[PDB]
Amino acid sequence: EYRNWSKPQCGITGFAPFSKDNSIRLSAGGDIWVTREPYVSCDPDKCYQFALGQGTTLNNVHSNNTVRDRTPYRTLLMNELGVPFHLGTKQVCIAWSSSSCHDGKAWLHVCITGDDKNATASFIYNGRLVDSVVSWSKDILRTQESECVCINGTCTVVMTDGSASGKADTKILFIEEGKIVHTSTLSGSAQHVEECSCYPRYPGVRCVCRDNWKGSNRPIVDINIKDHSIVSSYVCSGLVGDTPRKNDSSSSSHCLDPNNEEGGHGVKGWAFDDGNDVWMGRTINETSRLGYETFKVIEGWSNPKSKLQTNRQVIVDRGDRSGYSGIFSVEGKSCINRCFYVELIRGRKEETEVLWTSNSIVVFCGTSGTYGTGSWPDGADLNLMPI
Amino acid sequence: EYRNWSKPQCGITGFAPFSKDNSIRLSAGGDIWVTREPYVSCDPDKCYQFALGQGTTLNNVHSNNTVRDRTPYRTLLMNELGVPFHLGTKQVCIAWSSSSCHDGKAWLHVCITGDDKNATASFIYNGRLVDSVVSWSKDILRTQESECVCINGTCTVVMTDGSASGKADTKILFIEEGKIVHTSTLSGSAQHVEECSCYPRYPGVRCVCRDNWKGSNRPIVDINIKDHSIVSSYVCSGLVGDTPRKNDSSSSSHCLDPNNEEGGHGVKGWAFDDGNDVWMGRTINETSRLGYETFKVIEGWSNPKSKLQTNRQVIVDRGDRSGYSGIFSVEGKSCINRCFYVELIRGRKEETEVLWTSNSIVVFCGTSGTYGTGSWPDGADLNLMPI
Amino acid sequence: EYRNWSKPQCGITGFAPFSKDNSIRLSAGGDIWVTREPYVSCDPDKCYQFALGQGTTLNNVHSNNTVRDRTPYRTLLMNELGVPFHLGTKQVCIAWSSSSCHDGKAWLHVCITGDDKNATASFIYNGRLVDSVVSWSKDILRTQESECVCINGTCTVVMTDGSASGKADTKILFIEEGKIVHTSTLSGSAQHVEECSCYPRYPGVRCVCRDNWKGSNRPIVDINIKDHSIVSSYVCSGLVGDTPRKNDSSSSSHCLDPNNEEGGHGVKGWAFDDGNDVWMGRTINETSRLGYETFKVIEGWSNPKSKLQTNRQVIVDRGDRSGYSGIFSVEGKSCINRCFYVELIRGRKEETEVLWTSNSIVVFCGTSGTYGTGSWPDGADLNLMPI
Amino acid sequence: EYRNWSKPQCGITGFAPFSKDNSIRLSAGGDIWVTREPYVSCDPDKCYQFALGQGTTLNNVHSNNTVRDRTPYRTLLMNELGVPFHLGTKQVCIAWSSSSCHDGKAWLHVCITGDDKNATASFIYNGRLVDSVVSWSKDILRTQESECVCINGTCTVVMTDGSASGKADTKILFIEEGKIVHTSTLSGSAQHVEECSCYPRYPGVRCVCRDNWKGSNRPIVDINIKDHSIVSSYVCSGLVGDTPRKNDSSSSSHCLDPNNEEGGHGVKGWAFDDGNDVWMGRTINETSRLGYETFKVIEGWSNPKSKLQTNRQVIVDRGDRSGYSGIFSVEGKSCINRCFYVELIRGRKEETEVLWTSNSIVVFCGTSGTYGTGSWPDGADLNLMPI
Ligand SMILES: *[C@@H]1O[C@H](CO)[C@@H](O[C@@H]2O[C@H](CO)[C@@H](O[C@@H]3O[C@H](CO[C@H]4O[C@H](CO)[C@@H](O)[C@H](O[C@H]5O[C@H](CO)[C@@H](O)[C@H](O)[C@@H]5O)[C@@H]4O)[C@@H](O)[C@H](O[C@H]4O[C@H](CO)[C@@H](O)[C@H](O)[C@@H]4O[C@H]4O[C@H](CO)[C@@H](O)[C@H](O)[C@@H]4O)[C@@H]3O)[C@H](O)[C@H]2NC(C)=O)[C@H](O)[C@H]1NC(C)=O
Ligand SMILES: *[C@@H]1O[C@H](CO)[C@@H](O[C@@H]2O[C@H](CO)[C@@H](O[C@@H]3O[C@H](CO[C@H]4O[C@H](CO)[C@@H](O)[C@H](O[C@H]5O[C@H](CO)[C@@H](O)[C@H](O)[C@@H]5O)[C@@H]4O)[C@@H](O)[C@H](O[C@H]4O[C@H](CO)[C@@H](O)[C@H](O)[C@@H]4O[C@H]4O[C@H](CO)[C@@H](O)[C@H](O)[C@@H]4O)[C@@H]3O)[C@H](O)[C@H]2NC(C)=O)[C@H](O)[C@H]1NC(C)=O
Ligand SMILES: *[C@@H]1O[C@H](CO)[C@@H](O[C@@H]2O[C@H](CO)[C@@H](O[C@@H]3O[C@H](CO[C@H]4O[C@H](CO)[C@@H](O)[C@H](O[C@H]5O[C@H](CO)[C@@H](O)[C@H](O)[C@@H]5O)[C@@H]4O)[C@@H](O)[C@H](O[C@H]4O[C@H](CO)[C@@H](O)[C@H](O)[C@@H]4O[C@H]4O[C@H](CO)[C@@H](O)[C@H](O)[C@@H]4O)[C@@H]3O)[C@H](O)[C@H]2NC(C)=O)[C@H](O)[C@H]1NC(C)=O
Ligand SMILES: *[C@@H]1O[C@H](CO)[C@@H](O[C@@H]2O[C@H](CO)[C@@H](O[C@@H]3O[C@H](CO[C@H]4O[C@H](CO)[C@@H](O)[C@H](O[C@H]5O[C@H](CO)[C@@H](O)[C@H](O)[C@@H]5O)[C@@H]4O)[C@@H](O)[C@H](O[C@H]4O[C@H](CO)[C@@H](O)[C@H](O)[C@@H]4O[C@H]4O[C@H](CO)[C@@H](O)[C@H](O)[C@@H]4O)[C@@H]3O)[C@H](O)[C@H]2NC(C)=O)[C@H](O)[C@H]1NC(C)=O
Ligand SMILES: *[C@@H]1O[C@H](CO)[C@@H](O[C@@H]2O[C@H](CO)[C@@H](O)[C@H](O)[C@H]2NC(C)=O)[C@H](O)[C@H]1NC(C)=O
Ligand SMILES: *[C@@H]1O[C@H](CO)[C@@H](O[C@@H]2O[C@H](CO)[C@@H](O)[C@H](O)[C@H]2NC(C)=O)[C@H](O)[C@H]1NC(C)=O
Ligand SMILES: *[C@@H]1O[C@H](CO)[C@@H](O[C@@H]2O[C@H](CO)[C@@H](O)[C@H](O)[C@H]2NC(C)=O)[C@H](O)[C@H]1NC(C)=O
Ligand SMILES: *[C@@H]1O[C@H](CO)[C@@H](O[C@@H]2O[C@H](CO)[C@@H](O)[C@H](O)[C@H]2NC(C)=O)[C@H](O)[C@H]1NC(C)=O
Ligand SMILES: *[C@@H]1O[C@H](CO)[C@@H](O)[C@H](O)[C@H]1NC(C)=O
Ligand SMILES: *[C@@H]1O[C@H](CO)[C@@H](O)[C@H](O)[C@H]1NC(C)=O
Ligand SMILES: *[C@@H]1O[C@H](CO)[C@@H](O)[C@H](O)[C@H]1NC(C)=O
Ligand SMILES: [Ca+2]
Ligand SMILES: [Ca+2]
Ligand SMILES: [Ca+2]
Ligand SMILES: [Ca+2]
Repeated sequence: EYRNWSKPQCGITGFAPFSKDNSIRLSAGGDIWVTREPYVSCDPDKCYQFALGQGTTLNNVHSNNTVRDRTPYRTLLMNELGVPFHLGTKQVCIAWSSSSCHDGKAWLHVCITGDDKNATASFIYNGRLVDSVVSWSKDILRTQESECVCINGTCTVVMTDGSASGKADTKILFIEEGKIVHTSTLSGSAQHVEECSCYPRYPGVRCVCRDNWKGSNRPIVDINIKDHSIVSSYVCSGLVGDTPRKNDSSSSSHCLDPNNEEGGHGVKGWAFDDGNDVWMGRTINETSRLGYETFKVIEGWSNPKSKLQTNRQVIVDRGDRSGYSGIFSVEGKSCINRCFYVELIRGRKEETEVLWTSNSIVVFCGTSGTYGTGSWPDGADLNLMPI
Repeated sequence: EYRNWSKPQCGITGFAPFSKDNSIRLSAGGDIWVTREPYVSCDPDKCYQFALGQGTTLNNVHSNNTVRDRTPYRTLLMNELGVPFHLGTKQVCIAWSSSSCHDGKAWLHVCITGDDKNATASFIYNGRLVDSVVSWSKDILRTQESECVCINGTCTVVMTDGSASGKADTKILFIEEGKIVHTSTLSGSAQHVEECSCYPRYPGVRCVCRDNWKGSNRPIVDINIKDHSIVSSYVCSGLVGDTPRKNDSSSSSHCLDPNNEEGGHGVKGWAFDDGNDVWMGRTINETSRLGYETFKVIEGWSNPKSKLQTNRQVIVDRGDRSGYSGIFSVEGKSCINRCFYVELIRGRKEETEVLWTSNSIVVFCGTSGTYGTGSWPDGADLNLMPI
Repeated sequence: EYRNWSKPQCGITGFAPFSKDNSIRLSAGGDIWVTREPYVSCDPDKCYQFALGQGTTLNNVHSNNTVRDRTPYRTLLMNELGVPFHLGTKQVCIAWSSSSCHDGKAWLHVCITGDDKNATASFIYNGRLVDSVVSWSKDILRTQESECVCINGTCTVVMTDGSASGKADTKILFIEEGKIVHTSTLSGSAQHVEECSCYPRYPGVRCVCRDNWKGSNRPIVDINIKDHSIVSSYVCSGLVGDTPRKNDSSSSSHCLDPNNEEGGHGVKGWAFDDGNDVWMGRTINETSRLGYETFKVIEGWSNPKSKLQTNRQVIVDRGDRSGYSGIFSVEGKSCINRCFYVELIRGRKEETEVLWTSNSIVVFCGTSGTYGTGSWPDGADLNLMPI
Repeated sequence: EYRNWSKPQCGITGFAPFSKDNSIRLSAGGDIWVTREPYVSCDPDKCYQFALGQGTTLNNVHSNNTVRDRTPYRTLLMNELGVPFHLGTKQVCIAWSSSSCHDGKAWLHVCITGDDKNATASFIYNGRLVDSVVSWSKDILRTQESECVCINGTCTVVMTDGSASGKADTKILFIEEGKIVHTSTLSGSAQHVEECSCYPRYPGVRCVCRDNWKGSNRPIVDINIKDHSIVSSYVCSGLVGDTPRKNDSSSSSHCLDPNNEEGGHGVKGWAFDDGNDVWMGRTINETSRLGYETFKVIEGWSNPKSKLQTNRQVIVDRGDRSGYSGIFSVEGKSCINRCFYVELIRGRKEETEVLWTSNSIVVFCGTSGTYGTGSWPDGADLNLMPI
């Protein structure tokens, strides 16, 4: 019954289109939730889309000023992958920061809400609140904003608390059926860890996070489910996946330290290793969240100084808006597949023709077959949309 | 198969956020039922939200004059906890007063509708009408407006018939698979019992009710599911839970009689005992349904005169609107958890910029862990909402 | 697995409120189907509501001229009892005349559509067309517009083909798993048989129909499931149940023939026997479909002269609009319960304030307990409703 | 658990009405997806309707110029047959060309999206992306736009890549649990094959496709599942089924070569054999997609030159708009039934009073019983609908 993820990783030549919600285009006519920070997590049968709602729909007076990150009205929305967030969507918890797990038996939802300086993380398993923890650093308590990983019934979630531009207290929480059985402080050379994209790498869990303080390379967290040991490093690929960053010719990376190159900010992204190579996704624009591309870097997991990429796919065209991206793993007949979602942010603080901020999602899954090219942007025309 | 509730009560240090519907905020764009008197009740798998609809949506001509409590068009709406009352919501019965039960096998709905002087209580178990009873006092027959409790197949419901300002005929009905197998009149020191927040306290059921006549101290009712024996008293804490009430310094309780302190009105509320202590919720405002706080009174269940607060939590900010609150119990892996919901009333008779009266809910569940602070109001701005 | 209906009839002292959809009231804000001729049928777990949609919602340009009975766009809508016919409602077949069956294993739908003089009846069982029959009299082929009855896997449906103002070819069709295994021409003294309300009277099926030709007393069709025998008579009760009819002073019934009293025209209605007594429902208004009452006539199933009324209930107030009414049976724990629905027609012809014709439904179920009084009309204000 | 379709073909005397969508009529009030190229597939329990959405609803600013066939926002929508494509509809994949299969265990969705010259076909089985293939001719890679057929766990899909007017590369793909196990190049005497309407003809699969280059007669692809052999021919029927075509008096067929009679364009249609006879459907207009008729041709499957017709049914009236039509097979108790759908296109490039292009569907199933006449058009009044 419990998921162990003991199958090997599927061979990947690239990624094929999997799902698209068209949320903003459907919002022009119809009642669609205002969302941001989405992710995808699958039970053994089907996949689900999650998002942090803003307590309002897009064609709504309350969609004004929905660029704010933390409000009391934010809830975690949960639909089947493909079903857009309409008025029949279930909100499973109060959360302006979220992470969701299926251990093979039931869903685990990790939900953070409340005051910025005194925040509660609620742990809801099988529809019941099982445990809760208060912010330890008395700062903005935040979690992965993506799917977490359960192996043998033990789910791991990464939680950060403290300064976003300085030393912060990151904890790895071990949850069994909604109950916190252990809490390990982050160890290793990753100095700043935030919004980890975690995937099962049996016998443990590997997380690729964002360094929001001093690195454009992505921190790596390796979690051993049995021993509970934590080790930290950075993605060694010379092509860094964080935005902002330097250009490919000028960007540099380090196997153990942040590269100190346009690292003061960041975006949620993902990466996974295929032997010594790394499969990564990032925004095409080096400074803004415009476009999205995925590629494989040869020896990009074991060698800094490697800027040799291949199998590049354009997910979102460079002229179109992207946002958070994360990984999620789907068990196959014989192997574990790696899939990723891209959040397509539209609205305020970058497009001022509307008063709201919302997102769409495009989902791609790894394939061992062949694929073509294309681009799958949000596609809404905000000049004609209600304000 | 039949829920017994024989597990002990979970150790509670407070309550963690559980659910929020944002009903009024979603009403501004989208078709949402006009509801009042909500409550939460869970089958052994997931929790459900209930409310008494007004036969209309909010952006509707029929949402005017919806402050009225008893209309022929009121129905009991039932969704999964989290799903807002959209047009796909199932109205399970006709009722302007309702109570719902799950005994572990099927749902029991107690639904009261009809003429105020001659009302019918229909008992629907497993989707069928199994029994019905007429008013005995030929006055407004009313029930809990919250979850009832079923132990070993037998569900107990408190029903009141008579004046809200003088002796009323309160009966406890024992229902097995929808059939009324016993009816016992209320006996004990509580003289006005209405809208009882009942919870399982094995081997019995304990209800904390509203005295609309002479009390600010909430009445208590204890049912022996075995001897169909009913005992009545009041809550002993010197910090009373009813609204209106006196200051915290000037208030008193007797917990064998009403305190005769500003007791000429009331609001549905909850309290449960933790040894000699009492966990209780109330409005922060002593005169109006503004704000909501929960706290634990030291020896507040046994010592009239205890006013020692601890573990206070602000659920709704004092400036924000609250309403009915009630308790519901969720079975855990080793203990029984106590959770509560707060109805957030918005609209007429207190906010005259709209013509409708409706509510959202916020749900909190007892936690043995830690939590922070916050406030989770309705959040809808009625100045911009359709009138 | 197959339903036999072998239990006796539950002792009925009257009827208690069961369900109310508030369709027209919710139509003012929200997308609700335009329907007419509804009915209720239940599978061994839930009750479903059916209606003949007009291919449009109420707030729609196509709701104009929805007073037409037979259009190519009419489909049979099927929702759970309580869920209003919103946009997510499933239309199970094309039909402007319908009847639905659950034999304990799967749903049977008898759907009539096509030309008025060459109508086609489709038989859909378990989601599949199993059989089809053409109109045999080349006039409006019609069926019960209510639930049909299956015993031991054999469902029986009453179909009429011919004129509404004279003799018509009424046939009784025996259907097994969607397949017509036998077709019996109507036999007996009933001269015009239409829109039968059938209930299981084990070992057979009893149908109370309307005479649209020469009688205000309701015809009876007795169907033997074992022998496929058909027997026809009239409800003997001197208080006739059809509309139009004579006043209670001048009503007469023959118990074998139509009474020749305002018998032209009619409304779909219901009746069932309780020993020698009859439980029947009818419009309060003798000439119009205004109001609804249910009562019991003492010795009304055997004595053509009995006018002794008792146990009268007002379902819809005298000034409010009723419509079609029909019976459906629910298997209880020890007996078979009889329930009835009343269609609440609103709109064109009678109410010229709107351009559409639609309906709401109110459902009552038999009870052995006590009950009060009340009135549950449609309750929509058509002066403010969109036209 | 795997569907073998081993039962004989049902004796068919004609077709009976099964399902109607009314999508465009419901679009006037209510949020309904803009769709085109629909089809029907059934699992062992019930039937589902599929359509290629345009990423927008009809009463939407993005509904403008929805006449384009390939956009990044097009997705495959999936509801149960009878549920209109409302906002709760699940889009199961990104596709502007699609084909869907149920093999008895799980759904297989074949979805093509991306650039015109480098389109990607994604193979999604049981909710997971299993395989993927790129365009082989670097042109518009397209598939059946109807249900594919699975036998003994092996599903077969016909894929065309290349010129729409000229020789193109057609491949038959054998898919097992989402994985492409074999790929067969089209062989036989058919020169242009597109949008095949395939049905199980045990022990193989037979497809009736459209010749878009040189023929108004329809090509036939016979697929042997046992040994993956492909043979091709045309339909001998002197009454050809493609639109445009010549009139009945001047048409002809060869069933080894295209008839070279107004074969420059085409429409997706269906045919199946009844011994030596053929049941086919086509537009009543020989040059436009107006009306729809079905009939049987005596010796039409084995004799070019036959023009003898029987059992003609008008599905859509001659002056009403039709579109794509395809076949789907339903397993009965003892026989395999052949059913078909007709797409009712409304909107741009033929009706200029609206800016959108969308469709409704009507479904008919084969019957061994009797049936009447009728016409079941889309029925929306576009002069009154929003742009
Ligand atoms: C139909 O779809 C398929 C799949 O989507 C497309 O095929 C894919 O095409 C992409 C290129 O469009 C292949 O990407 C790989 O690109 C590597 C470099 O990427 C470039 O883009 C990034 C953008 O950020 C730039 O930074 C890079 O530029 C910098 O670095 C390069 C280094 O060379 C410098 O040249 C630049 O000046 C910049 O400084 C690039 O612009 C590329 O290196 C990679 O590798 C091929 O070439 C190397 C070296 O020559 C070979 O060693 C290697 O084996 C590859 O060549 C093989 O494969 C190709 C394709 O089969 C054959 O033609 C060769 O003969 C040889 O066998 C590669 O180009 C991606 O790999 C490829 N995917 C697949 C699955 O093949 C099709 O284009 C598309 N067709 C259409 C639209 O018509
Ligand atoms: C981050 O989150 C946590 C969790 O939410 C928060 O910690 C909680 O803080 C509240 C403070 O409200 C603690 O609640 C308890 O409040 C009791 C008094 O309630 C007061 O408010 C109501 C309305 O405002 C008034 O009616 C009462 O006033 C009456 O009585 C006071 C008496 O002082 C009079 O001043 C008034 O005039 C009225 O007559 C109160 O004002 C309070 O009594 C209770 O107990 C603490 O204080 C007493 C008395 O000194 C101590 O005996 C007792 O031990 C408690 O003090 C602490 O003791 C130890 C210290 O190590 C620890 O056990 C705790 O720290 C404990 O607080 C108490 O104040 C609630 O208990 C607490 N929840 C926890 C820790 O679980 C944090 O505030 C929040 N932080 C930030 C940064 O926002
Ligand atoms: C609280 O709710 C309960 C439950 O809903 C209500 O009680 C029910 O009340 C109704 C009406 O009072 C009872 O229905 C029966 O009505 C029969 C006549 O119906 C009348 O309405 C129809 C339509 O308008 C008219 O056509 C009739 O008029 C014609 O007939 C009468 C006589 O038949 C003529 O006088 C007229 O000129 C017309 O020709 C009526 O207006 C009624 O006959 C029936 O019988 C009771 O009364 C007769 C005469 O006394 C007795 O012989 C018979 O045995 C019945 O008496 C019973 O009831 C009393 C108490 O009710 C007991 O003490 C006796 O033991 C005996 O059981 C009856 O009136 C319906 O029966 C009743 N249901 C119950 C009790 O379950 C309450 O009224 C309501 N109270 C409120 C609103 O406060
Ligand atoms: C109630 O519903 C039922 C069922 O839906 C309807 O019955 C069906 O009616 C249709 C139409 O009559 C029957 O279809 C058959 O049509 C054949 C060809 O149809 C014609 O239309 C097409 C297109 O419009 C034309 O192409 C045809 O060819 C003509 O035009 C070309 C031009 O190039 C000329 O060259 C031709 O010469 C034609 O002029 C036709 O106009 C038709 O061939 C077929 O034939 C019957 O009659 C022939 C000759 O008389 C017999 O050989 C053959 O066996 C058929 O006879 C049987 O059926 C009739 C009718 O049932 C019986 O009377 C006979 O006893 C015998 O059983 C035929 O007409 C369709 O078969 C029929 N479906 C049934 C019965 O299941 C009812 O009409 C409808 N009733 C209403 C509206 O009241
Ligand atoms: C990456 O994105 C930024 C836009 O986000 C582009 O820079 C802008 O260029 C336009 C003119 O084309 C100016 O009006 C804006 O002020 C610029 N900056 C911003 C932050 O808006 C930039 O050209 C893009 N290209 C790359 C590859 O850096
Ligand atoms: C709480 O309520 C009591 C009783 O109403 C208040 O006591 C009154 O206080 C005022 C001003 O101090 C005096 O003039 C009155 O004589 C007091 N008695 C009465 C019966 O009114 C007390 O002030 C209130 N305190 C708070 C915390 O608001
Ligand atoms: C409890 O709530 C009432 C409102 O229901 C408060 O009364 C208001 O007080 C404010 C500020 O003093 C005035 O501006 C309003 O006009 C008052 N409203 C009315 C009519 O009462 C009351 O002050 C609150 N009490 C406490 C202790 O906060
Ligand atoms: C069917 O098609 C044929 C051929 O297209 C038509 O025959 C032509 O009719 C026109 C008059 O309209 C003549 O001028 C041509 O010479 C004819 N051509 C042939 C091939 O003879 C025929 O009229 C059409 N018939 C129907 C019933 O539409
Ligand atoms: C109550 O029911 C539970 C079912 O989980 C059972 O384990 C327990 O032993 C029962 N206790 C009593 C008092 O019957
Ligand atoms: C129903 O089935 C039983 C056998 O299961 C049989 O004895 C009985 O006669 C059947 N009833 C009818 C009415 O056909
Ligand atoms: C096809 O499936 C049915 C049901 O499983 C089975 O009875 C039949 O033998 C099968 N035929 C073949 C060819 O396997
Ligand atoms: Ca950074
Ligand atoms: Ca009181
Ligand atoms: Ca009549
Ligand atoms: Ca052609």
